[PDB]
Amino acid sequence: MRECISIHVGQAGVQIGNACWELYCLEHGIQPDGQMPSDSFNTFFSETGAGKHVPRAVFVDLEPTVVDEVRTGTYRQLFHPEQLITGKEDAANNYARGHYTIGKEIVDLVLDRIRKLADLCTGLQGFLIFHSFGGGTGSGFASLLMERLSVDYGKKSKLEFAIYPAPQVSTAVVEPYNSILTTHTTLEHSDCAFMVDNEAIYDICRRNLDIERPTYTNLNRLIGQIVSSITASLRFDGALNVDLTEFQTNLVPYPRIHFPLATYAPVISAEKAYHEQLSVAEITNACFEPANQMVKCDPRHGKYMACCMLYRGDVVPKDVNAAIATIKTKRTIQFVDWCPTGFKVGINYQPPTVVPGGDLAKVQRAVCMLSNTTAIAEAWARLDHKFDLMYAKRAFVHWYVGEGMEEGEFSEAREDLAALEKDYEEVGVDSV
Amino acid sequence: GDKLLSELGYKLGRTIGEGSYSKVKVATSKKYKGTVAIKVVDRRRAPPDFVNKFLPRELSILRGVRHPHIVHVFEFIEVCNGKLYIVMEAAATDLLQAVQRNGRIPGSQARELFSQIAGAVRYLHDHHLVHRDLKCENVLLSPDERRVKITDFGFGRQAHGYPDLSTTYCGSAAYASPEVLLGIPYDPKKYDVWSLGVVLYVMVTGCMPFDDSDIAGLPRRQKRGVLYPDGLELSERCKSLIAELLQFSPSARPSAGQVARNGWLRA
Amino acid sequence: WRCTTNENSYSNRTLVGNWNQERYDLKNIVKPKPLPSQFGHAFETTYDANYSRKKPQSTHRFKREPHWFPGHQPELDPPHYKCTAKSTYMTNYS
Amino acid sequence: MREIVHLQAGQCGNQIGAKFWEVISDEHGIDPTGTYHGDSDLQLERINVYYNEATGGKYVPRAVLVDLEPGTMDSVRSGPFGQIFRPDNFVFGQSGAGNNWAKGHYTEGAELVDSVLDVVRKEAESCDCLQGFQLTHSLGGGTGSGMGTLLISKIREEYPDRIMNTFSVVPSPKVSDTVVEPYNATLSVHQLVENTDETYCIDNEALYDICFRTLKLTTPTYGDLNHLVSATMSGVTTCLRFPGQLNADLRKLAVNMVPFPRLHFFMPGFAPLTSRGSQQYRALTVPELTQQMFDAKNMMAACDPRHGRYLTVAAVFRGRMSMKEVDEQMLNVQNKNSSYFVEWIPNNVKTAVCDIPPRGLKMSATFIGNSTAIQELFKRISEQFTAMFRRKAFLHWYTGEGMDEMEFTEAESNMNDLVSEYQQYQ
Ligand SMILES: Nc1nc2c(ncn2[C@@H]2O[C@H](COP(=O)(O)OP(=O)(O)OP(=O)(O)O)[C@@H](O)[C@H]2O)c(=O)[nH]1
Ligand SMILES: Nc1nc2c(ncn2[C@@H]2O[C@H](COP(=O)(O)OP(=O)(O)O)[C@@H](O)[C@H]2O)c(=O)[nH]1
Ligand SMILES: [Mg+2]
Repeated sequence: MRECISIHVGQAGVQIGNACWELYCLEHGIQPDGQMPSDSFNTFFSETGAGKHVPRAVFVDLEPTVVDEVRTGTYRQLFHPEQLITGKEDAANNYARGHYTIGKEIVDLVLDRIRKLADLCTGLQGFLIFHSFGGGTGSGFASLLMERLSVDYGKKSKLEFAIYPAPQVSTAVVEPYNSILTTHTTLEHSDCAFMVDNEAIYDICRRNLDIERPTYTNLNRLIGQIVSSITASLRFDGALNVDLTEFQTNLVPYPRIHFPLATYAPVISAEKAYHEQLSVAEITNACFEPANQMVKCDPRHGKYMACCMLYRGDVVPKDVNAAIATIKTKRTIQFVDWCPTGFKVGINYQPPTVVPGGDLAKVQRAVCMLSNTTAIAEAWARLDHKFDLMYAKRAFVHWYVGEGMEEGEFSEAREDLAALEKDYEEVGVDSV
Repeated sequence: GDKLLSELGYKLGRTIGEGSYSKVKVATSKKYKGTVAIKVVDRRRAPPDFVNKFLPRELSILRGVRHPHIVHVFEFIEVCNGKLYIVMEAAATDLLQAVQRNGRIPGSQARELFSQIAGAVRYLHDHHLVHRDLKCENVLLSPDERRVKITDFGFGRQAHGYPDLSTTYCGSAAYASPEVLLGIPYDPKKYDVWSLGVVLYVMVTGCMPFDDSDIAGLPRRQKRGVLYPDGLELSERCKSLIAELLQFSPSARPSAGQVARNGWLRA
Repeated sequence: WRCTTNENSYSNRTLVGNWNQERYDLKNIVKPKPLPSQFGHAFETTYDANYSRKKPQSTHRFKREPHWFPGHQPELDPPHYKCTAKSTYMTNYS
Repeated sequence: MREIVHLQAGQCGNQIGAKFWEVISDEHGIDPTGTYHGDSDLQLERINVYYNEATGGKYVPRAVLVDLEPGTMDSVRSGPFGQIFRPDNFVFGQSGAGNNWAKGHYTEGAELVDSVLDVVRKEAESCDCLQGFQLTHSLGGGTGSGMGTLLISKIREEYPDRIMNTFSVVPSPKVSDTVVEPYNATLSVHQLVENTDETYCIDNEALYDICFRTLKLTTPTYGDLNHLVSATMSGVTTCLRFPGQLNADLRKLAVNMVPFPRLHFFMPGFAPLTSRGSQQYRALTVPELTQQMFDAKNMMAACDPRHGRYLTVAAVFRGRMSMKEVDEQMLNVQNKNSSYFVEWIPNNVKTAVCDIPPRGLKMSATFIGNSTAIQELFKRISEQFTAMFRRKAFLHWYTGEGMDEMEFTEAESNMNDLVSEYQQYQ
């Protein structure tokens, strides 16, 4: 039976893990100590001999403090001390440290824990891996465990949630480096990746939910809502259940184009939801708006390639089909010449669950959208621009050189990203 | 390139205000039932200056502020392959072309157009925003040449107060200031305040005062004292006004408050 | 430029120099003040009675706290958020 | 786990060191005796970093108190937190250096280093995982400028991987308390540039500018200027000691700071500095912190950054706050004064967040800055050394320790080269 494994890496990964597992335990009714008071949870939560449920998660970080917070938190007895793995020294925003010196001592134990938990799993559906490209840990360690995980299990789907660096705001000076040097792993070793930036969520929180001071927990809660909406088809029954492999095969047409886009609807506060009627046409017209994109890219400058819609709640296929047609017969939303059929609707039953202390208003229906489209290439091109402006002066190179990366890999990775943007253009080329 | 615009009936033609990455092509429309001027921006071919670090600044000024004698754009839309057009209102002629039609404009109608454009310049500076680009080619008039509308809001900045001074030196030498060209920090309001001086001067004199041929000698000349072409008759309060708009001291020139209310313009 | 020549530099009661900054200090606000006795009727202004009120005030001691910035006054702060705060995880995820 | 070894040298060093152990003590709420008297559990969770466990619920500093002149160690033990420093870590010389860098670095340094090297190795083997070393001293002393710079040479060989940062006191132009100031400075920074991962040049004249203008203090005693340095030290590692929304450490900031190995000189700063009257018209908001931050009067060193171009900037925030109003405002300060950051690096500013604020204060932050303006200091000291070396004045004290004259030439050789390459990046 279908099984998920969560492989969260770095501080961003473990905080997303806190959010998502809090949402999952509340959704299934699991107490923080770990018992249902009163088998959809067997995708994530496995029984013990004492009648208590444990999650299929591994949180790894090369600094101990953030995970020690969870070890001392209210969920101290929900996770295992074994699935929480810490490092005495961290990468400190250095892909070389994250990939060749500190990752070597611990990739074996990480693989051991993953192997044990996969052995616990009977039918393993796949891997969801949560990390960030800016962080040295979340880039280098994730890349090396990616390299080893593919050769340990070639056939299992390896889906990536990752925090893309935002176009104007960043939290480092040397993050474009690690962003570039993780693209090799994320290109040759990922079947589909879900880069998000925090700036678009900041705009969404200012823009829809009226909250004028969100902290990291609010963006983390939105990402947790995204992943729950993704996996709702596995977890609960529905009319059109869409597991991982369906939407991955119908979102990836070419091996080197596996970079779709997340979108959620509806995102609105209680005060605003009390006055606004919500329908399938409402939420899908909200989905097809550039102002609601979780990345700073305008798809009016890009060519839609494949859209996967996940409806959830009191949804009716009539409303879905009328929605899809009232998306198709509009000139502002364009579709590529070789993709006349371009939509992937899956239907679930269970309406979204609102967490206390949350921000999202309780709604009866929701929709998630995963759109492969070509407008994303401009972000890689901007990252190329900043990488070239750094490499021309050869800044910060000595750290990597002394840690044990050869400098020609920098030029190789620049060439790789150039090839990727070139073949994105090649796919955008018309088929007449 | 133009397929999305062709679906909306936007077959433009009539190239006015030609440029590498900006044109003023007259268009035809079906929704607005008439003609619109189209301004193109090439987001990839053009340099980053326009494309990044200044692009939202220009477009936000083209989004929010409303006034009778300013730009009033209808919408911004674009064809997919990485371009940028601008759907702007009806336009007739900028001021330099109309100047050359007769050589100059007599003072009676001139103070009429100047009171209109000085009246417009009041409104820009009250809203904590600056233009830093005023030029006869960007002073777009009416078909009957009785109204003014400045355009090319390309150097906007959220200017607030004196304690912070602008460091960016952006300006064409024909309508420039030494504090732009002599490399000293300046008050953003005062640089625009002088942009009226050359605009008023060129429109009536028929020639700009100094010589935009040498970058270095122009400030040294500019302290000689501004001189008007011989045979041209103006008003004494306007002889003053040009002298208090082209003087070397930064803040000795009148600000927007006094440039608003002048004796000759009120007359 | 260390603008300090030969100058006044005497007691703050005269109210000269940075006397105001001297009054705004812990020792000055814990200094007691006698209550007026015989005489004092002559030494009075219009503002003393017409536009202001004067009453006797009780002086108190202070609590000891870990001062950070040399002119710290943690005594005269509101009696909350003075204790150790909590992590955002402990205030959101409980 | 991330342990840290507290090194000291110089009379300046010991008093700042004594005041720093005052500041991080109440943070962990540890009394003069040695017992924890705080309240919150988090406040005693991370005590292993600076303190070492002792029997009876007692904690002792990971301290190394060294000075050649024995007079000052009498003052430290007699302070308020005097009887917390372990007497074995009071390794002391028998005579002074007389403001001579030569005697402290070669002659009288050579005997006391072994005892200093004894205690620091025991401290190194006490901890499982040391983050790195740090030392406070004066480049204008005889011991700290001397023996301390001898110490920092030896540990780099013994522990190359460990980070060193020196909160180091730089001479001032007008407040000049010694005539042999340049020779020690020119002979100690030459040791810094080769063996230092990050430098903090703190100036006592600039500290006098804070009290006179920002806080309006009429009688600034040394215990005040020593507090501000101690405030900077705790603000560097507050994200290390406590959980945060986006955690960081000495390593994350150091990698985020050194573009080329010769440029590791920084200007520190402290955010919430208000006079006694200023509490009445104020509202604690992140806008009020950042405006105070980048304004040049706030700076802890003797150079206007307006005359230079900022290369890299780090701000370690402390307390409970939202992210974007920081994030918008470091974007805001980037965009507006675009002339003063370099153009070949985008996003020059680094941000770190710690949840726990300083005690009795709602919100605070610490600013570490790399800019071109630090070169304006090094040309000034080079100006004043050469005018005295060119007459070979005062020289016989230094040549009386057997040292040659080429090292004088070689020391100035690096400084002129250092300002040469530093000018190229403007
Ligand atoms: N959206 C979101 N992003 C986060 C969160 N926490 C960290 N990040 C991102 O993570 C990036 C830095 O990586 P970190 O996780 O902090 O550090 P790391 O990945 O462990 O790598 P090292 O610093 O070397 O240990 C920042 O740029 C943030 O954008 C979070 O809670 N939410
Ligand atoms: N800021 C500050 N500086 C101090 C303090 N005590 C001494 N100094 C400085 O230290 C310098 C002299 O250092 P010195 O005692 O010779 O160091 P040593 O020879 O290594 O012991 C003087 O220039 C003082 O300015 C202090 O408490 N605070
Ligand atoms: Mg990290």
